[PDB]
Order: sequence, then structure tokens, then C-alpha cells
Amino acid sequence: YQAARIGEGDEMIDKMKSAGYGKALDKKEYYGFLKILCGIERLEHAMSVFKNMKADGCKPGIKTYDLLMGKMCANNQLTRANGLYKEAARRGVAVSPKEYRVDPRFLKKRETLPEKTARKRRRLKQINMSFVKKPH
Amino acid sequence: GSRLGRRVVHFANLPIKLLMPTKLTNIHEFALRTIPSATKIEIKRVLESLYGFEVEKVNTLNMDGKKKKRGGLLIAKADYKKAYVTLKNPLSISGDLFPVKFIEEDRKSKVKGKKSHWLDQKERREVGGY
Amino acid sequence: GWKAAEKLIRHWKILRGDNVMIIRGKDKGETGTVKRVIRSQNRVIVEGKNLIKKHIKGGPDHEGGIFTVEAPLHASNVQVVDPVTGRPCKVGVKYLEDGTKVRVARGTGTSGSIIPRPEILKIRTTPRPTTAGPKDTPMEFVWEQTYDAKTGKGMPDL
Amino acid sequence: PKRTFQPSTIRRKRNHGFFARKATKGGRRVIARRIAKGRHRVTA
Amino acid sequence: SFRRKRASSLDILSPKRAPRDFYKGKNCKPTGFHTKKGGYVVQPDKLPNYVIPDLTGFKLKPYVSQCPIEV
Amino acid sequence: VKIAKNPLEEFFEFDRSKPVVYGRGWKASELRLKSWDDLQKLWYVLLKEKNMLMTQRQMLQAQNMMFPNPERIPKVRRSMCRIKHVLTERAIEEPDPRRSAEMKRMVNGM
RNA sequence: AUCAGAAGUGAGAAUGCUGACAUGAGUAACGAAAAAUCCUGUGAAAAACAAGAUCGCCUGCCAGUGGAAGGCUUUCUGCGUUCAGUCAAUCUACGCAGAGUGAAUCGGUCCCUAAGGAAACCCCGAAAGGGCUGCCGUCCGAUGGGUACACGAAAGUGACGA
RNA sequence: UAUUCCUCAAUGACCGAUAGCGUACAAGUACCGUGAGGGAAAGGUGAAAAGAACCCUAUGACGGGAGUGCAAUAGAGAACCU
RNA sequence: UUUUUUUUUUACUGUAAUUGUGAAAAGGUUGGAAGAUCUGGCCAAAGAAGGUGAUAGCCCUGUAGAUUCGUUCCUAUUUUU
RNA sequence: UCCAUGGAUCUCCGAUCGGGAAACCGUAUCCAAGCUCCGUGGCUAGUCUGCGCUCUUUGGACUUUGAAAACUUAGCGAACU
Ligand SMILES: [K+]
Ligand SMILES: [K+]
Ligand SMILES: [K+]
Ligand SMILES: [K+]
Ligand SMILES: [K+]
Ligand SMILES: [K+]
Ligand SMILES: [K+]
Ligand SMILES: [K+]
Ligand SMILES: [Mg+2]
Ligand SMILES: [Mg+2]
Ligand SMILES: [Mg+2]
Ligand SMILES: [Mg+2]
Ligand SMILES: [Mg+2]
Ligand SMILES: [Mg+2]
Ligand SMILES: [Mg+2]
Ligand SMILES: [Mg+2]
Ligand SMILES: [Mg+2]
Ligand SMILES: [Mg+2]
Ligand SMILES: [Mg+2]
Ligand SMILES: [Mg+2]
Ligand SMILES: [Mg+2]
Ligand SMILES: [Mg+2]
Ligand SMILES: [Mg+2]
Ligand SMILES: [Mg+2]
Ligand SMILES: [Mg+2]
Ligand SMILES: [Mg+2]
Ligand SMILES: [Mg+2]
Ligand SMILES: [Mg+2]
Ligand SMILES: [Mg+2]
Ligand SMILES: [Mg+2]
Ligand SMILES: [Mg+2]
Ligand SMILES: [Mg+2]
Ligand SMILES: [Mg+2]
Ligand SMILES: [Mg+2]
Ligand SMILES: [Mg+2]
Ligand SMILES: [Mg+2]
Ligand SMILES: [Mg+2]
Ligand SMILES: [Mg+2]
Ligand SMILES: [Mg+2]
Ligand SMILES: [Mg+2]
Ligand SMILES: [Mg+2]
Ligand SMILES: [Mg+2]
Ligand SMILES: [Mg+2]
Ligand SMILES: [Mg+2]
Ligand SMILES: [Mg+2]
Ligand SMILES: [Mg+2]
Ligand SMILES: [Mg+2]
Ligand SMILES: [Mg+2]
Repeated sequence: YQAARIGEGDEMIDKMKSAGYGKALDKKEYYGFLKILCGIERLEHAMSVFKNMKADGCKPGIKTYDLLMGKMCANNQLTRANGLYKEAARRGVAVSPKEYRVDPRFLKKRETLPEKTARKRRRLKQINMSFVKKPH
Repeated sequence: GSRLGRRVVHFANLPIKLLMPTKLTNIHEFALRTIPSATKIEIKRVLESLYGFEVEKVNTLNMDGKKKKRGGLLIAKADYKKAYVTLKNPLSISGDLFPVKFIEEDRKSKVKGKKSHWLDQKERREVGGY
Repeated sequence: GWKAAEKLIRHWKILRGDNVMIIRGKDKGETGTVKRVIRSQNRVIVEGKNLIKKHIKGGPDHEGGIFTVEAPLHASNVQVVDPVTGRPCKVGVKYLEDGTKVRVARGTGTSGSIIPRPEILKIRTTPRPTTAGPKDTPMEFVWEQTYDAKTGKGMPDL
Repeated sequence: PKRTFQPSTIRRKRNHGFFARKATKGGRRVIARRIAKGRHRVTA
Repeated sequence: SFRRKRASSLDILSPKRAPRDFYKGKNCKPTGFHTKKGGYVVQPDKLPNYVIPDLTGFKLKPYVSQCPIEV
Repeated sequence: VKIAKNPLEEFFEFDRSKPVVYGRGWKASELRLKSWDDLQKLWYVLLKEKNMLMTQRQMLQAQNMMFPNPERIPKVRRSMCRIKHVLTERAIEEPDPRRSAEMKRMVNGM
């Protein structure tokens, strides 16, 4: 997941499930995976891992929703963060209004004399190349 | 990332042009040509990382490119760097490789114009330079 | 002594493989096929026509003797044969139903028929090799996709 | 006999070199006149 | 390859054609620092490291085959 | 012979025999299918081929002999240029700023 | 053509200008009181080239060794004789082509300063600029002082003529 | 209203290789001078290279034939029209 | 949010389409070669110009235009604090 | 091949980060913020927190204007004749 090999990471997760070590995939390891995936800007696969975590029986507390809401607000997507707020309210998690700062990357926003000289240089070459070449 | 070092090169582009040695066996040193901005450590680490040479020492020298002048018209070749690489163990070059036979025949064309004792060494190192 | 201030012909209405008639010079009134076009001289070579005699001194590699070969003709000295009437004709530009440039016969006394692009043009002069060399990658290895941006397959070692 | 030109590279660079010309207003005028004529050798 | 230059470029000073205390250099990257006794200490942090993978077992070759393939 | 017996013989064309043929250069669309590891391995394969070719040209011209098939050198050169262009394309499309800067540094480092 | 018009409109001379070619003339000269001789070979051609033998000249300022200053490939090897060499040269500091210069210690770079130069601050001046290098002061500059960290100093010094 | 380091288009009872810019040609070059600076010369085979295979005599073809070409004293290698 | 699209009409040194398109016949003679000459058709909003084996409106590249393309306007860039 | 548009790469002096015999030498600037990885320290030991660098992003701190013929406006201002 640090090398952004998300499909191979998911396959390794399933392979760990097949080997009988699925009980060691607790909420701490899944939160570490989410922190790694949000830290390298893979928010969609982070949501996929979050959905798999919810389907695995692991119960996300306030830290997982804090991380995901902060990453969604940093990417200037307040609607999805509010949607996760409503989902965490439905699940029964102690959640609060909070100011998450938006990243300053996703926030919305005559020919000169040397150029004339270069154009004339190009035209002078073009004139010389328009004639029949003398064989030699 | 940058935790590994300050100057980490993943795509090296150092040109190495081997000069043909005089002998085909017991090669303790050989010479190559490269660009003048190459250093001894760059040549050594490229030659041991990319080719697996057992490099003992690298000596370098700068040469001006060949020039021809006819009073206003001057044509020239690039300056280059010549590197002498001494090996920890001797190597050899196969006779049938192209173009070793042609090079040896041309070189011999341009040069046309028992009493051993006890404990006498037979294949000793022959290294030039300082 | 190439003394004229002659400009290059930029868009040629005279192509390799065309059937033409020489309309000027020593071989005036003779037909042939365009073997080769020399664009840098505004000249063409018609197969078997405009013959010269070269006194070539035989070295260690080639052979000596007096050889007969074609000399180039100026591109304004040949004219495309009308495919219906068989006479030399000028060439016009007609746009087809799809919108493709074709050559048509032009001039009073011409049929206006389409002058077809020669079939020899689609053939490679340097044919493709039959057997791959020892450093040539086979095409099945070239097409093996080891990178995928969606699933992150083939990422670097960051 | 001993002649007027006794070469010394460092004296040539200190009297007629590029930065020797750049150090004075007259030398900068020499460089400007020199480029305006189109000489290949701007400084000696 | 031979390439044309100006004859005036032969007047640019080179240490091969200079007094013995003229130093120019060839834009080589430094590997350390000068000492004040005239020596030099090479610092390994400024040395290049070349990451080169193992090439044995690799299937891709310098050229791509030009044999006739398919329409 | 078939295989180079030492690192010195990798500067020689051991496969040269019957005129030997050489393919074309790699295209950018074909290199866009390859992983970073495969592209780095292909870069070093091309680098060793280029070193061998310049060695052969230098050896033959030192004995006043012609260097055969001189178009092999620009084929390798253009393939290497396309490899670096494809890797820089992948660096630009990286959404993470740190990873994009590290990929650019890996490509352009000397 | 003709009739008119516009002139950078007419050469034998300006010790006129540029180019070409004569005369003197096959003349002077072939450049330091060390010096040549022969066998063989090469070649179309050999007093002048290769190799050898004999003879001579230089030995503390023309003549040997290593090198600074300057030069900048003249070095070496193969091919060659159009140019050059005071030659009819096969030879060459000449033409073509290829090759050759390897450093912890040599010489530099680097540290340190002299004479000197320049910035900063300050002073002066129609402009441009000129001065000032310090009472607290910076950066260059060997022809001299230095050779296995960094920082500091009310310690010694480095440190010197004939 | 002034000027042209510049661009585009056009004109000439302007010049035509000792003329016209110093430079029609790789010129601010070669060359000269310590330096500031001074400062050249040199255009044209033929329509097309078809640029003369081969023979003879010289060490050596640029010669004499042959052949190419309308024409070869139109046969040159920064130069061959007259 | 995005895509398809109703979209008027003319003007431009726009020295735009590097180098798009762009008209117009055949014989005889001489000559190395035809553009010359004799017979005899045709184009011109094109007889500016440069080539082609001599002096070519119709052999070639162009040239006048005509078409395309892109600036204007009709088609207000408005609304909220 | 070529064209149009948009991209990737893009050595050095002039020259401006410091030095300088132009085309060379030396150069991780400095300081606030928030983030993946990295390493070490400490608790009553679990989605525990607190200290750091390197490099990445957004800012703000020092300072880098800069050339160019003639025309214009000014300052000073000859001599030959
Ligand atoms: K006179
Ligand atoms: K000596
Ligand atoms: K002149
Ligand atoms: K003639
Ligand atoms: K037009
Ligand atoms: K014609
Ligand atoms: K005409
Ligand atoms: K007076
Ligand atoms: Mg050395
Ligand atoms: Mg012509
Ligand atoms: Mg001079
Ligand atoms: Mg250049
Ligand atoms: Mg030297
Ligand atoms: Mg540098
Ligand atoms: Mg690069
Ligand atoms: Mg007069
Ligand atoms: Mg007169
Ligand atoms: Mg007189
Ligand atoms: Mg007399
Ligand atoms: Mg007498
Ligand atoms: Mg006499
Ligand atoms: Mg004799
Ligand atoms: Mg001798
Ligand atoms: Mg003396
Ligand atoms: Mg020489
Ligand atoms: Mg010699
Ligand atoms: Mg020689
Ligand atoms: Mg002779
Ligand atoms: Mg001579
Ligand atoms: Mg020589
Ligand atoms: Mg030393
Ligand atoms: Mg002082
Ligand atoms: Mg002073
Ligand atoms: Mg001052
Ligand atoms: Mg200074
Ligand atoms: Mg100092
Ligand atoms: Mg000294
Ligand atoms: Mg002393
Ligand atoms: Mg003349
Ligand atoms: Mg004349
Ligand atoms: Mg003139
Ligand atoms: Mg001849
Ligand atoms: Mg004529
Ligand atoms: Mg056009
Ligand atoms: Mg037309
Ligand atoms: Mg005309
Ligand atoms: Mg004529
Ligand atoms: Mg600087």
C-alpha cells in the first residue's frame, strides 16, 4: 500500500484471509492501511478498504471517520464528508462538528523583438530551402 | 526515496567505449574512452555495478579532440577522457569475436615496416602509469 | 551550371509508377513508366528512356566498361496518359464523395476520367525480413502488458 | 636583438582580458563597439 | 563526427595551454571538500550510487522484430 | 562466442555471424505497456547495447575500416529517449505530489 | 532604326589606383673556418634517403641532461610527394590517416598573506567619477610561507640583513 | 511631429563582380597590431556529369587516340562560357 | 457537472490556407533541343513572375478570383455580497 | 518524411547566491504550517502519545532588473576653419 500497489495489496489481504490469519486483521491494522492510502492520495481505494473493513466486522471508531472526513475536506469535497458524518451518526459514533482545513491545491481559481528575429531567421532558412539543389 | 542517499542514479547514461588491447590473454589493465565530465569514482562504480568488473584502480587523462584548420575554416572533434582500469584478477578476450581478427591483422600489417632459471615467474602483472 | 533560379515543385501531380509520354526532347513522343522521381531536382526517370553512356572505371569492387542507363528528365517534359484516349493530358483535382483528393484528366479533348494512383506505391522497397535477428524481440513479448494504472500494477520502488 | 613583444599569458589576461575590460567604463565601451562591429574575438 | 567551429575559439584559455597555476576544470561533480593543507577529503554522502537491476532472465531485447506479422 | 565469458566480452558483438538483421526501435505505445522494473531493465539493456555499438565503431575506425549498419546507434538512442518520456508521463499523472517529485528525481538523476 | 530624353559619358602622363607581365638575369645569392668518405639497399631518378664503416666538431652561455616562460600536436606509426625545405628529394618540424600524455606524495588546485587592486561604510565632486581599506571591517592578488579534522584564544610563534 | 535597432508588401531612365555594402563566394573571416584598432582577396563546364571505359608512351596522363556531348581548348577539382 | 447542439448576417493588411484550389488543341518544317516558323483552336476578374534542352497566355510552378477556415457583431458577461 | 496545435527534455558564459585569468570553481537559504514512510523513549499497554530528519506541498523572510540603434529631454562642451 505504500508503493501504491493497491490491487496486489487487496490480493495479499485476501491471501491472508485464506491462510487462517484473518483474526489478526483487527481495526488497528485496517486503520494503518487507511492512513497509508490517504497519505499517498489513493482516496478511492481508501474508501474501498473502508467498505471492506465494515464488511469484515471491524467497527470503525471516531479516528477512522476523522481521518476520512479530513481527507475528504482537504480534497475540497464537503458533501462526501457530510455523507460520512451522517453514516457515522447512523452507526452511533461520538462525532462532532470540526473545522478541517482545505489543501491549497484543490481550491478553485504582440510579438517581441527576439521572437520576430527568430521568425525572420526561420523564414530566411525556408527561402533558401525552396530552390532546386545543386548536385555535387 | 531520498532516505537512501543524496546522489542515487536509477538511469545511468555514462558512455564507455573500450579500446582494443594489444594482447588477448592475461589482461590486467584495459583502456576506455568517455566524456570529460566523468570522474574516477563514477567510472569505477558504473563498471562494477553494470558490468561486474573487479576494479582495483582507475586512472584518467584528458585529451583534446582532433582539429583541422585551413585559415578561417576549423573542424574539430569533441574532447574526451581516457580511463585506465586495473583489474583485481586477469581476464582474456576470445579470438573469434568480431572484429578482433581484423584489428590484429591490420595492426600486424602496420608493424611489418629457453634460458629460464629456477623460481622464474611466467605470467606477472604488467601495469603502466604512476 | 545549374544557373536558373528554379523553385521546387511542392505538390507533385506526377508519381512513381505513372504511365506517361515524353513530350519534349530527344525521346519526344515515347511512352513509359516512371521508375523514380528525383524531387530535389524537379526531375523524373522514365524506365528505358533518355539513355546515356557512362565510362565507369572498374575498381576492386565494381566492374568496368561503358554502361547504358537512364538519365533524368525534367518533370515538365512528361505528361500523364489519358486512360481512355491514350493521349497526354493535364491533371486536375477532384474531391470524391468521402472527400479524398483524386487526379482526373483535364483539358479540351479529354475524357475527364480518374487517373488512378499506381499500385506499385504500396509495395515496400526494402522488404521486411523473413527471420528475426538475435537481438530482435518477438512481437508476443512486446505486447505483454506488465503495467496497469488503475490497479497499480507495475509501480516503481517508492 | 631583444624585441618589443615578450609574451606572458597572465599579463595579457590582466590587461586585455574579459574582466579587465568589464572593470572600466572605457573597457565596456570597447566591448560594445567590438560586438557592434561583429568581431569574433570580443576580448584578448 | 567532425563539426565546424570558429577559429576564434582556439584563443580561449585551456590549462593544457596555460601557465602551470591556471586551473579550469571540466564540470565534474565534487566528491568532498578541500582541506587547508592542500588535501581533499572525499565524503561518501556526495558519492553516486547506481541502482542497476539484474538483467539475467530478461526477455526484452534492444530491437523489436520487423518480420511480417499480420494485416 | 554464444555467451560472453567475462565482462570484457560484453563490449563485443558475440551474435554477429549470411547478413545479420536488426529490428526497429521501440515505440512509445509499446513501452506504455511495460512496468517500471521492465522499463529500467530495458534501459540498461539498451545502454549496454549502445556501449557495445560505440565500442565497435571506435575499434573499426581506429583501423580505417567502415562501421557496418550505422543506423543501429540512433535506434537505441531514440528507444532510450522514448523510455524516459514514458516514465516522465507516468510521473506527471501521479496525484501525490511527493511521489511525483520522487519519480521525476528518479528519472532525471545523474 | 529614327527622333528625343537621362548622364557615374570618351585617357597617355596625377613619383595616380588595382591586377597582370617584362627588364636587370639565368646575374647576385644558396645565410656562423665542425667536414666529409665509401660499401650495400631502395627508387624512374640518390653527393642530399635507410643501414653500416671510416673521419671530424661541441664538453661551465650556439652544440650534453632535466625542465620553467612561451608554443600548442610540431610527438609516434603507416601511406604519400601537390605545397614547403634556398633540390631534380624516394626524406622531413610537409600532405592524408590512425595512435599517444595514467599521480594521496611531482607541478597546480586548496589555506595564508606582500607590493598592488576592488567592494562596503564614510568623505569629495557639473555628469562620468575621485578618495578612503582604518578607530570595530570585507574580497581578491605569488615572485614568498604551508601538507592526514572542525570551533575558540590577552599563551608562544611562524620570523627572515650583509 | 521625430526616428528605424525591426516586420510585411512593392518600386526604380539605381549598380552589375576593380561596379554595388568592407563581404554575390562560410567576412568583420584570413591577415596585421601588445592593445584600442585596421582590414582583404576570391562569381560563371555542360541542358544534363552523360566528368572521358579501353589502348599507347612516360615514374606518373593533364598528352596522343577512342568514346560522351550541339560543341572537349566546353576536360575542371573554390574552377573548364566568351 | 458534462455532451450533443438553435446560433442570425455581412465586413478582415487575414498581406490566413508554409507549399490548398485555380482556365485554355493539334499538325508540318528547321534545329542537339521548340517556346522559333507555317497552318490552325481556345482561356483571360488569370498577358504579375520564375522554370522547362532557344524567345511559351494554354508544358510546369504560379497569377486573378472563387471557395474553405478564423476575429467582429447579431447572440451582453450575467448574477450575488 | 512533412504540417498545425499542445506537451516532455532543455549543458555553460554574458549574469544577477559567493569567488573569477568570460564560458570555470564553491554552494542541502531560512522559517512557520500539515502529511505518508523512516528511528528512538516512555506508560498503569491500547485505534496510547512525544521528540526528531529528509523530502514533499502552501505560504512568507533576504534581494535579482537588465541591457538594446536612431529619435527625445538634460549636463558639460571644443578646435580646425
Ligand atoms: K600611369
Ligand atoms: K634538454
Ligand atoms: K572590396
Ligand atoms: K566553348
Ligand atoms: K490564392
Ligand atoms: K517543359
Ligand atoms: K512562360
Ligand atoms: K579660433
Ligand atoms: Mg592526472
Ligand atoms: Mg536547370
Ligand atoms: Mg591579436
Ligand atoms: Mg556549434
Ligand atoms: Mg600542455
Ligand atoms: Mg561547472
Ligand atoms: Mg537528463
Ligand atoms: Mg567620371
Ligand atoms: Mg576611360
Ligand atoms: Mg618608380
Ligand atoms: Mg651583370
Ligand atoms: Mg660574376
Ligand atoms: Mg656566386
Ligand atoms: Mg650509392
Ligand atoms: Mg643515412
Ligand atoms: Mg645569459
Ligand atoms: Mg600539423
Ligand atoms: Mg616526427
Ligand atoms: Mg608521418
Ligand atoms: Mg618528383
Ligand atoms: Mg620541394
Ligand atoms: Mg606529418
Ligand atoms: Mg603536491
Ligand atoms: Mg595589501
Ligand atoms: Mg584603492
Ligand atoms: Mg568608488
Ligand atoms: Mg570582486
Ligand atoms: Mg585570500
Ligand atoms: Mg609560488
Ligand atoms: Mg624568508
Ligand atoms: Mg574579379
Ligand atoms: Mg567580368
Ligand atoms: Mg566588391
Ligand atoms: Mg582523363
Ligand atoms: Mg551558354
Ligand atoms: Mg498557396
Ligand atoms: Mg493552372
Ligand atoms: Mg515567365
Ligand atoms: Mg542557347
Ligand atoms: Mg555567478
